[PDB]
Amino acid sequence: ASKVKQDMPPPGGYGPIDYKRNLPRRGLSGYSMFAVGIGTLLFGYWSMMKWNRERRRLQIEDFEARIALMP
Amino acid sequence: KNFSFRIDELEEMLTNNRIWRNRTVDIGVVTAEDALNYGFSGVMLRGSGIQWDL
Repeated sequence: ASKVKQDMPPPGGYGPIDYKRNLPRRGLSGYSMFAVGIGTLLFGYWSMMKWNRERRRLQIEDFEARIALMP
Repeated sequence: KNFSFRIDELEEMLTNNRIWRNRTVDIGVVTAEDALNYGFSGVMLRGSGIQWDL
C-alpha cells in the first residue's frame, strides 16, 4: 500500500549555493581622494583669509574708538 | 544559502583591517620542517605551505 517516505532532496536537486568570497571595491582613485582633500583645504584657506581680514578691520575700528575715548 | 554573506561580513571586518593585520602578520612563523617534526597537523601544516589533507 504505502510507499517509502523519508527525507530526500526535491527532484532536480537544490539551487546553487554561493560560496566564493565577495568583497566588492567601492571605488575611488587615490588621485581623486587627494584632490578632494586639497580642494576642501584650499576652500577653507580662502574663507579664513577673507574672514580674518574682516576681523582685522573690525579690531582696528574698535581700537580707533578706544583712542578717541582715551583723553 | 545565506552563510557566504556572513563569511563576507566577517572578512570585511577582519581581512583588510590594518590593526588586525599588524596583530597577525609574521606572528608565530613556523617552517615546514619544524611543523612536521613537532607533530603538527591541519592548518598548522597547511599554513606553512605543506600540501596535506586527510
